[PDB]
Amino acid sequence: NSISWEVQRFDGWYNNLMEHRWGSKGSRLQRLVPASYADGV
Amino acid sequence: NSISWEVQRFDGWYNNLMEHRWGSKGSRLQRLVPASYADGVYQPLKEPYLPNPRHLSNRVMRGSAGQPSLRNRTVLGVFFGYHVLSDLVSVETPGCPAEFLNIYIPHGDPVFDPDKRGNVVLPFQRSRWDRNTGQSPSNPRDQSNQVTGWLDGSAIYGSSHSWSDTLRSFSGGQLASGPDPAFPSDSQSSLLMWMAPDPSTGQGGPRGVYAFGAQRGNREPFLQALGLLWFRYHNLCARKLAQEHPHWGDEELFQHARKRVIATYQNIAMYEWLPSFLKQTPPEYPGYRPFLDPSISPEFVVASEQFLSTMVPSGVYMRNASCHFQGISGALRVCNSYWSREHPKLQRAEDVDALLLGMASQIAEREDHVVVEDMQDFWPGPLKFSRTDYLASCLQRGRDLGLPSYTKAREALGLSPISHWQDINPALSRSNGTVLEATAALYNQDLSRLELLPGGLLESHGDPGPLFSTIVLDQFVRLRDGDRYWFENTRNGLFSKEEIAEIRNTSLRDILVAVTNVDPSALQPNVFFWLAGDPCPQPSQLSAKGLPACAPLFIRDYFEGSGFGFGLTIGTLCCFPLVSLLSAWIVARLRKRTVQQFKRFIENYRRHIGCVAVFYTITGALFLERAYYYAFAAHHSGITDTTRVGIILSRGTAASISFMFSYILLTMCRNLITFLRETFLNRYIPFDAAVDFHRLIASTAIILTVLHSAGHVVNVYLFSISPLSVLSCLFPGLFHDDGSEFPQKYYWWFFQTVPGLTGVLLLLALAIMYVFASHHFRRRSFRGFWLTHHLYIFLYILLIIHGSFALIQMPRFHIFFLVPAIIYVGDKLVSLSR
Amino acid sequence: ALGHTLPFYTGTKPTFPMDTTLAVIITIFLTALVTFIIILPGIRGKTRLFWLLRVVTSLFIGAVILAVNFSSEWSVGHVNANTTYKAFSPKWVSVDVGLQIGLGGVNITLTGTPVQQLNETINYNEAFAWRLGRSYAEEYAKALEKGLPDPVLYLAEKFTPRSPCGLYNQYRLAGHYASAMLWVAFLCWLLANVMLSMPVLVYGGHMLLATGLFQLLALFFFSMTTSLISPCPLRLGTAVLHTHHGPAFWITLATGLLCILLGLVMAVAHRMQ
Amino acid sequence: ALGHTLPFYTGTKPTFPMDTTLAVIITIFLTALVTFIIILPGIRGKTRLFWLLRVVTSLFIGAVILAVNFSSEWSVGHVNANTTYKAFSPKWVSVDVGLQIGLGGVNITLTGTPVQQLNETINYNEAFAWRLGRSYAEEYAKALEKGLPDPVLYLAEKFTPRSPCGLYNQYRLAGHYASAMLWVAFLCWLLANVMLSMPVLVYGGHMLLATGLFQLLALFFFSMTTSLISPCPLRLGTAVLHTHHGPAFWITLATGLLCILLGLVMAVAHRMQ
Ligand SMILES: *[C@@H]1O[C@H](CO)[C@@H](O[C@@H]2O[C@H](CO)[C@@H](O[C@@H]3O[C@H](CO[C@H]4O[C@H](CO[C@H]5O[C@H](CO)[C@@H](O)[C@H](O)[C@@H]5O[C@H]5O[C@H](CO)[C@@H](O)[C@H](O)[C@@H]5O)[C@@H](O)[C@H](O[C@H]5O[C@H](CO)[C@@H](O)[C@H](O)[C@@H]5O[C@H]5O[C@H](CO)[C@@H](O)[C@H](O)[C@@H]5O)[C@@H]4O)[C@@H](O)[C@H](O[C@H]4O[C@H](CO)[C@@H](O)[C@H](O)[C@@H]4O[C@H]4O[C@H](CO)[C@@H](O)[C@H](O)[C@@H]4O[C@H]4O[C@H](CO)[C@@H](O)[C@H](O)[C@@H]4O)[C@@H]3O)[C@H](O)[C@H]2NC(C)=O)[C@H](O)[C@H]1NC(C)=O
Ligand SMILES: *[C@@H]1O[C@H](CO)[C@@H](O[C@@H]2O[C@H](CO)[C@@H](O[C@@H]3O[C@H](CO[C@H]4O[C@H](CO[C@H]5O[C@H](CO)[C@@H](O)[C@H](O)[C@@H]5O[C@H]5O[C@H](CO)[C@@H](O)[C@H](O)[C@@H]5O)[C@@H](O)[C@H](O[C@H]5O[C@H](CO)[C@@H](O)[C@H](O)[C@@H]5O[C@H]5O[C@H](CO)[C@@H](O)[C@H](O)[C@@H]5O)[C@@H]4O)[C@@H](O)[C@H](O[C@H]4O[C@H](CO)[C@@H](O)[C@H](O)[C@@H]4O[C@H]4O[C@H](CO)[C@@H](O)[C@H](O)[C@@H]4O[C@H]4O[C@H](CO)[C@@H](O)[C@H](O)[C@@H]4O)[C@@H]3O)[C@H](O)[C@H]2NC(C)=O)[C@H](O)[C@H]1NC(C)=O
Ligand code: HEC
Ligand code: HEC
Ligand SMILES: CCCCCCCCCCCC(=O)OC[C@H](COP(=O)(O)OCC[N+](C)(C)C)OC(=O)CCCCCCCCCCC
Ligand SMILES: CCCCCCCCCCCC(=O)OC[C@H](COP(=O)([O-])O)OC(=O)CCCCCCCCCCC
Ligand SMILES: *[C@@H]1O[C@H](CO)[C@@H](O)[C@H](O)[C@H]1NC(C)=O
Ligand SMILES: *[C@@H]1O[C@H](CO)[C@@H](O)[C@H](O)[C@H]1NC(C)=O
Ligand SMILES: *[C@@H]1O[C@H](CO)[C@@H](O)[C@H](O)[C@H]1NC(C)=O
Ligand SMILES: *[C@@H]1O[C@H](CO)[C@@H](O)[C@H](O)[C@H]1NC(C)=O
Ligand SMILES: *[C@@H]1O[C@H](CO)[C@@H](O)[C@H](O)[C@H]1NC(C)=O
Ligand SMILES: *[C@@H]1O[C@H](CO)[C@@H](O)[C@H](O)[C@H]1NC(C)=O
Ligand SMILES: *[C@@H]1O[C@H](CO)[C@@H](O)[C@H](O)[C@H]1NC(C)=O
Repeated sequence: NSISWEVQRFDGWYNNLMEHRWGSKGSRLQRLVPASYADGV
Repeated sequence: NSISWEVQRFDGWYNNLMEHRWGSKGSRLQRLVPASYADGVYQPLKEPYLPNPRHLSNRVMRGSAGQPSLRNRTVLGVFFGYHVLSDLVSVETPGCPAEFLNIYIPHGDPVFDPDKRGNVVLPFQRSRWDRNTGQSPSNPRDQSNQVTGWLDGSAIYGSSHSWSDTLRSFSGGQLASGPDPAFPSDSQSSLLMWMAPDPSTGQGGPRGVYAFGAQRGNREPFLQALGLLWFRYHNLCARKLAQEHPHWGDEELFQHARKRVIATYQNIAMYEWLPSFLKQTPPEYPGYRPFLDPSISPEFVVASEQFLSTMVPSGVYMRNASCHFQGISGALRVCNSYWSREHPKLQRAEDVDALLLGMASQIAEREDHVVVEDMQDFWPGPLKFSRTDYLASCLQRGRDLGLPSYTKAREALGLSPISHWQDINPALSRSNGTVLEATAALYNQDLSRLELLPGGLLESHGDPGPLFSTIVLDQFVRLRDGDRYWFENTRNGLFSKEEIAEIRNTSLRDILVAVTNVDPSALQPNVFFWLAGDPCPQPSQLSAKGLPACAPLFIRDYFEGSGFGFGLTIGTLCCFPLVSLLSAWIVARLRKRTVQQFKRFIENYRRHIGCVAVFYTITGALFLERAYYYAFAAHHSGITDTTRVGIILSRGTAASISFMFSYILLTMCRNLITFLRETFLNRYIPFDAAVDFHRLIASTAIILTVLHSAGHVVNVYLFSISPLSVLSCLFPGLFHDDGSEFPQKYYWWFFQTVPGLTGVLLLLALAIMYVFASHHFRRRSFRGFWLTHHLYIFLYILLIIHGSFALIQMPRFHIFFLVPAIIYVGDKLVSLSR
Repeated sequence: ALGHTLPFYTGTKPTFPMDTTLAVIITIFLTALVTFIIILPGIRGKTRLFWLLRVVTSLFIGAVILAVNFSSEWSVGHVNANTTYKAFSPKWVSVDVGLQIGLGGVNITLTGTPVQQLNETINYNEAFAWRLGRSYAEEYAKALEKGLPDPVLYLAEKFTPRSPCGLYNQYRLAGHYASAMLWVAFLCWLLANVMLSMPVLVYGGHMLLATGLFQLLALFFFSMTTSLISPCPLRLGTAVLHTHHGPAFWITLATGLLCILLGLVMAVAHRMQ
Repeated sequence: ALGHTLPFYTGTKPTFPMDTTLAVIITIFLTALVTFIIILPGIRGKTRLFWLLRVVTSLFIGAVILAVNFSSEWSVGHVNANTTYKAFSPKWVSVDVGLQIGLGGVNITLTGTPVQQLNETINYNEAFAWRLGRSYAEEYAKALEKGLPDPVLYLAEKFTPRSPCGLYNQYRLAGHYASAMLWVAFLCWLLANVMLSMPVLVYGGHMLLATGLFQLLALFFFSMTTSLISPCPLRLGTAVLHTHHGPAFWITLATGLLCILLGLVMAVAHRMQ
């Protein structure tokens, strides 16, 4: 028809060729410094 | 103690804070262009669509060997590059299930088909892949990397901790040595190294196969020399620390020498080899980028490793410490040195020093499409031939990995488009012009089909070329900036500011002078090039003239001398009844010295018909269930690719006789029968015919064990002519795939396995128990029948042992056997008090 | 055999044509029918028809009660649409999308109008189960990791737990209780055949009524879902997907009314004569 | 109860002190012993000791045959070392590492010398099983994803399939056949107690010998492993780990010799008087 591109998914999957789960909904938050908890976990 | 940093893991895990699995061993190869398979998932492009590999290797990549390099690169650089790539990527291990992508030799090839026949197929096996990627089109198949993708010295120490443990001596902080302290120890011989045979002699023992960190480090003496260099250098560093810190243990010395060796290796591999391979200096270190993805791409395996073959020479020199070349002609032929075991020229330490120096002062081959014959004709073959074609097996591996085309890869990387064939290489088109025409004719003038390897070689004139340089440089930049343990990342605590400078000012000549105690004036400052003033020039450019010829081809036959013994074993197993019959004969000889009638029959034996029908339908249901599973539902384990009719016929009858032999005791539960004889069940089941039913279940369960034994006689034959890389996939824990491909003999399956050896005893027990319990001998001697008929105890014992040692499936006979055995032994105990 | 190539058996590996748990039932009851046909010539000439009908209908009812339970054609839908196919491709395919909602799961079928369109073979048939021993969310996450075509995942997530259209809880509970009623009806059929063999006319004719009433109760339980999937949109491009009552619904209705009729006939014929 | 805070039950959740599949056996056989002690005053005064011993030893043997099977103390090792602890930390801990190799798996224990060292609690006890229904490789990969301390993973991968030290196949086969022999010995113990209740002296005294011989056969099967883990290094920093025969080995030896002695005594006392 008139849709001459690849329509973007709503849940963010398959946006990256190698890491399919990057940016998807329900995915981890990736921290910059190791976690500072009371017991380490 | 003295270890004030976080020691680096051997398998590459936990190098990144966020993605723990990046760089680890056994991880995916992450591609740059979406996979181009035949169906979109896992199926390679093939010969009707793309040209024939062996026919393509003869038209472009073929020529003489006296072609000097443009940049005067030396052979030491080529094989140092091979060593670095063994550190980074390894994708040559075949994977399960066994899949083949064979190479059909065209009719009349003067090498692999001299006596002109039709079908001279060279086997070729697809490599290992990731088990979460091969099913659906929006996630095509991804192969897995057998080593750690980091540049972490995973070729000196191993890609796991248990591997590195088998390399250490645990005394002095050193790696284990042999009788000569200048060579590793070849003691471990079972699951460490690659035991591939020597193609020129057939030797295949583990004697002379040194232990390195790379599983295939003994491929050539010239790749062995680099491993010996980096082994001696560790043993040299860990011996100077023990002189400065005499109170350190063994783990401190090892972990302090390993750190320095890895850092020196990284410095050289990044700032001295790469600027020579690409002729482009990489950009300076910006700092650790925790978010850069450092994964290895499948296109990097072609841009780096498969390209280096255009530079490998035909012979390699050996040199004195002061410009003397006659082996310390005296060159080593490369085709006669693959997987060499104990080379009579490389047995001392001075000899390996001479090899390294001669490689340092010898200019490599020109960087172009041509490849010497020692690789495209005489490469060590992994299956059935002992020789293969390296280029034809590199084209078949690109198709197996799902690599993009040349014009498609040249677009995803942002390079200018290309329209004609005379634009791949204008200089090549002006000088020769007869190679591009042959390639066009092979591809039917379809430039959009030219694949990655033939395109990147035609594009290379003096250097890797525009497409290969881009892939290589980007890959190495991502490996440096994405690694936490890079020796320049000042926030890992490995080195101080002065040690980083002292490492950044080290070269490969410094290491060749440390290990090989020669004056530094015997080498050139940059041993990756030989320029017009450096010491000890070549005698002459080394073509393939004067060198000894390559050892010819021979085909390996696994079932060579097993013809007579196989016939004897089968004939003996078929003569088991004919010896028990003779024993019974002599035992007896010595013991002496209209339709209305049809419906009448039906109405008489309604109950018999019903009972027999139920029994046989249950046995048929069991047979059909197993046959269904092995015919329609077991493809993930490629066992029906080896034996299809055999495994179905032998695994259906197994499940049916597991029932016939278990429920044959309910016909001899005498007290239970005599109690149920007077019950409402008597209207349905004729209990008067309970022995005639015994002889029916018994004489119909032997016709199935004959089919079982025959099916496994066929299987054992097909298991003794299949390669070891197939059996390793079929029966793990019983076979392991090392280099030497040879299966176990036929008599190993029959007399040195649990099922095979209990099966023969079961056949003998049945051959006696059935011949003596026959109406011709039971009527003539009851004592013989009564004594031999007690073999059912031995029979059920053997049947419980037989199914154990789960080879194809977990045992099930005890499930069939619990209930009837309990009923029978209870009825037997009841008949003991009375 | 003969080993001269690699692999030894070079051939396409087959696939089973139909559903397995239905072929098993058909073969079992055909085997029983063949056995009784073999026994038939051994019965008196008069009662041949009286035995043939009494065994054929009993077996047919027992087989339907068991095949309808494992069937997945209670509510079915079908449409022909042009949809996207996969990721990293701007290409569209022309397919025949379908839904098949059973009692403990749903089967989704994507099949091209030509099966070979993009150098691929589009003949999918995927199953996501919500039985008491399964988890729909883990199955959907696993079918999202392994990348199925786009419309399959769309229809598969319409039934996922905690979706704006609350189909999961309703279909799960209704399927659970309909399956329980069907198992009770099967037990009543077994007891009817037992208490009919030994001479008990009243109790057999009264267990047939239960065999029918529990099938009708299963219909009542499953019919509490049609008022829920009607407003939720199932648009696939330019085509809408409407689901109606499948064959298993009407088959259960027919055999339930048959069992009820037989029970009433037996009771009446036991009273007067 | 009382809900005035959040959560309602604010307290530390407990952990079971010992192994569960051993406490079950101990409680079962203590219950049986208590029952027979309750019945005891209802027996004649003379045969009180003859019943007490005959039931206590029979129960003890039956309990040992069953507890040794599920035990994990066939070959055990122990050492005190300073090792690394976790990733992204250059800190070392002082622990008590130990190995406990059973018949169908291995238990690895890391325990600090002070349990609280790095603001953590180091009291691990991890199990990796290689039974016929399990996969060691998947368990090791799952224990590598979830990040256990460094020495635990080292010792856990020493036993992994396809390691330079081939312990997997040997320990797997030896454990499989030793467990089979122990099950056969348990069956023989059951039959000995049955054929001793009803008066059969010969057959009871002959089943006790089998109960002993199958325990000794289990010892023979498992003792084919000690010649394999001896050369493979288990270095943990500055300390080496040596494994020897655990308590389950000697317990099986003792009860096997006891059963054999009882069988021989019964046979002899049946022959002469
Ligand atoms: C509802 O629904 C349900 C569901 O479905 C159903 O049920 C079902 O049914 C049926 C019957 O009919 C069935 O199913 C089926 O089956 C079949 C068989 O299976 C078997 O086989 C397989 C295969 O394999 C192979 O291949 C692969 C790839 O793919 C690989 O990887 C492997 O390795 C192999 O290979 C081999 O072979 C080949 C040949 O073939 C060769 O070539 C090579 O070389 C080699 O040799 C397998 O896979 C399987 O296995 C599996 O499973 C098992 C069991 O389960 C397991 O154990 C294993 O392990 C495996 O698993 C895995 O996976 C999974 C997933 O899948 C997961 O889960 C796990 O975990 C793992 O991972 C067996 O053995 C098959 O075939 C089929 O399939 C199909 O279909 C489906 C759906 O439809 C889908 O999904 C898939 O994918 C497929 O599809 C495809 O294909 C087709 C053809 O066939 C086509 O047509 C389509 O379209 C597609 O296509 C696509 O793709 C392709 C590729 O793939 C391409 O080519 C194209 O182009 C496109 O793209 C099925 O599955 C059964 O029985 C049942 N069940 C179940 C569960 O399934 C029911 O019925 C319903 N209902 C109603 C009422 O209706
Ligand atoms: C041999 O060996 C074997 C093995 O071990 C054995 O067996 C065993 O035994 C025992 C007895 O004694 C046992 O075990 C044990 O158990 C226990 C309990 O459990 C339970 O609980 C848990 C907990 O949870 C919690 O927490 C978590 C965290 O952690 C979270 O997440 C959750 O959520 C929760 O939370 C909650 O709570 C808390 C409190 O507590 C609070 O706070 C909060 O808030 C909340 O509320 C859990 O987890 C569990 O669960 C699980 O499991 C189940 C079953 O299995 C399942 O179902 C589920 O799901 C889960 O699972 C998961 O996970 C897993 C893993 O784990 C996987 O597999 C899956 O898949 C999933 O994912 C339950 O419920 C426990 O606790 C324990 O643990 C411990 O231990 C171990 C070993 O040792 C380890 O591993 C762990 O980790 C732990 O440890 C830790 O802790 C401790 C304390 O407790 C300490 O001491 C240590 O040291 C450590 O620590 C560390 O960490 C921590 C944290 O975590 C920190 O704090 C510190 O600092 C450090 O860092 C155990 O497990 C049982 O019974 C048995 N079995 C088994 C299987 O296990 C035997 O016995 C042997 N043998 C001989 C002869 O000896
Ligand atoms: C799987 C074992 C098994 C096979 C095979 C087997 N039998 Fe037997 N048979 C038994 C057992 C068990 C008994 C019971 C012996 C007893 O306890 O007295 C028995 C008893 C008999 C008896 C004794 C009947 C009596 O007077 O009590 C006859 C006759 C007999 N078998 C004939 C046969 C014949 C004929 C065959 C086949 C050619 C056959 N058996 C095969 C297990 C077997
Ligand atoms: C008396 C019957 C019998 C005879 C004779 C017999 N087998 Fe078997 N065999 C079985 C049964 C039953 C099984 C399946 C046991 C189970 O599933 O627990 C079996 C299974 C096997 C298995 C698979 C075992 C596994 O690990 O799953 C092999 C291999 C085998 N037999 C080989 C042979 C060979 C070779 C012979 C002789 C040439 C032979 N058998 C003769 C009954 C027999
Ligand atoms: C109680 C009164 C009778 C009850 C009978 C019905 C109970 C339910 C049956 C479940 C069976 C099943 O499901 O079989 C499953 C297996 C294979 O499984 P799969 O396809 O991989 O699994 C997925 C299951 N799907 C498809 C539903 C998702 O198929 C088979 O074995 C077929 C083998 C043929 C059996 C032969 C019997 C024929 C009679 C003998 C003629 C001489
Ligand atoms: C799928 C295959 C289709 C089969 C269709 C045709 C089946 C043909 C069966 C033939 C029956 C028959 O001719 O009878 C021969 C013998 C004779 O018994 P007898 O009364 O002469 O002692 O009787 C027997 O052989 C006995 C068999 C049944 C006996 C069942 C006895 C139960 C025993 C005790 C079990 C606990
Ligand atoms: C060079 O070789 C000659 C003879 O081959 C030998 O005498 C001389 O010692 C060698 N030079 C060195 C530095 O070893
Ligand atoms: C490396 O160190 C030496 C030692 O002093 C120094 O002379 C030289 O300039 C440094 N840099 C080089 C060799 O590039
Ligand atoms: C390369 O080597 C040759 C001799 O092998 C020499 O004549 C030439 O000068 C060298 N190249 C350069 C740039 O000096
Ligand atoms: C799919 O596209 C074709 C091409 O025009 C069109 O004829 C057809 O109607 C489309 N399908 C649907 C469901 O609209
Ligand atoms: C895909 O199919 C089209 C049309 O059938 C054909 O032109 C094209 O070559 C095919 N592509 C491959 C990779 O087979
Ligand atoms: C651990 O470190 C302490 C600190 O010196 C030392 O005393 C102890 O011996 C070390 N442990 C071992 C096993 O060496
Ligand atoms: C950890 O323990 C040390 C010593 O007990 C203490 O000084 C420190 O504050 C603790 N850290 C945390 C985060 O509790």
